[PDB]
Amino acid sequence: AFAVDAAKAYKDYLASGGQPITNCVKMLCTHTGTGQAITVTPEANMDQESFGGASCCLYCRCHIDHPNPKGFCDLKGKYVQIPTTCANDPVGFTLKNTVCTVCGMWKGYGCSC
Amino acid sequence: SSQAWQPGVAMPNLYKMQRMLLEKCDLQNYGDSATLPKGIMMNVAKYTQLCQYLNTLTLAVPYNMRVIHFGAGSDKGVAPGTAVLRQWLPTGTLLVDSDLNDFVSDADSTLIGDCATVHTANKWDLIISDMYDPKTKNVTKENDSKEGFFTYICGFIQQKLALGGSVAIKITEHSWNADLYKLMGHFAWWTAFVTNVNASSSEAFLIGCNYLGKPREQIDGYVMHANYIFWRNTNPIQLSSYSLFDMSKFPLKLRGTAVMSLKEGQINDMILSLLSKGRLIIRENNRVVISSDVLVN
Ligand SMILES: NC[C@@H](CC[C@H](N)C(=O)O)C[C@H]1O[C@@H](n2cnc3c(N)ncnc32)[C@H](O)[C@@H]1O
Ligand SMILES: [Zn+2]
Ligand SMILES: [Zn+2]
Repeated sequence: AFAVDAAKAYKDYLASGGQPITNCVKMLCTHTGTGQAITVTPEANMDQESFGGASCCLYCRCHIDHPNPKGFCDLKGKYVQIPTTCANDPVGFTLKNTVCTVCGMWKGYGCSC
Repeated sequence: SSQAWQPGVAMPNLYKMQRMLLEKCDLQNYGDSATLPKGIMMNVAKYTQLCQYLNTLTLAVPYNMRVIHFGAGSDKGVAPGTAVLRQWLPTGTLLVDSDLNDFVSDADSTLIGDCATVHTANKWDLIISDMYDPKTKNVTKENDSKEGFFTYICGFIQQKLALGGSVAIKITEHSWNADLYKLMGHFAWWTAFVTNVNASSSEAFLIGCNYLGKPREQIDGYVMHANYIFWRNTNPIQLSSYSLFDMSKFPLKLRGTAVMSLKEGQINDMILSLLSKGRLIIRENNRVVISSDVLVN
């Protein structure tokens, strides 16, 4: 009945004044893109930075299991768009926020639905 | 220096045709660092310019393209080069990477261990190797041809590279192989490419283009590396991050290159011609199977 929760562990770490996870891989792009949250190629707009999906995944970076029966990762293999203001902690952003299902944008960021 | 707006500089043909003695490589720009865009890694910038240059060559780009990347893991634990490759390569391109040390990758599959342990059933359209031995940084001797992963790469190219396929292999002054140079003569065209961001370094990517499976040209490996060093010594390259700022044309154009299965007796000058123009790939279309050998003790 015991499971290690990294999601809470990292969130509390940040609140403790902890230095966010670094060396996320930032991609060179046109920044003219659609601005969707998770895409097959970098989609960043002017307000976003495009990162490699795997490097922004807390579970990938910490070498631990993914929180789901299949153990599937929706980051690795893809590219994630982080708002330039939040770009200092890509791992924390993807962890804390959620992707809108219908319009594919970030909830609270760029989602007009 | 008009070369500053290019992704990098390729070794001029006239330098390839010389016969030179190997000297020490003393770069005018040695120690200097190019100014990268904000928050951009060296490996991302380096790989970007490599791909930007590869777009200018003739590369076979078939559907279900197969690309393998050796030495993709960094000391940070990530795979920056793999990320650029995945971006550059057409969507759906199967990308496998490998490294000696554990790392996190965006590739379809990742093998951890010495490259000599890596085995694949099928062949490959494109091979990329950033592999570098840190022990090479220690020079206890003259500079001679290096064994190790260089030995494996030459074997992997001859056996596992599909005809018409291409390779990009990272070399430096002290990290190089004579047979790899000789193997460049088995390609329709070849060059040593130096990225503008890394221009202060003796590093270059040996690029084979459109593998013909047989030598069209006879190349002395020791002489050619001496030629490369001579070129670098007599031609200072201005550090440039310029090409990184235009990504509009970056993605690799999908040419839908034909893939055929032919016996070696079925390959004529007509087929060899199609290969040299990057209009043909010769290999099996079967499923991709890879494995890494594990020593038990
Ligand atoms: N800084 C360069 C570095 C990463 C590349 C760059 N960071 C990148 O983005 O692709 C080169 C990589 O070569 C690997 N390597 C060296 N020798 C071997 C070997 N014999 N077998 C397998 N791997 C090897 C070594 O583990 C190192 O991670
Ligand atoms: Zn993950
Ligand atoms: Zn929405």
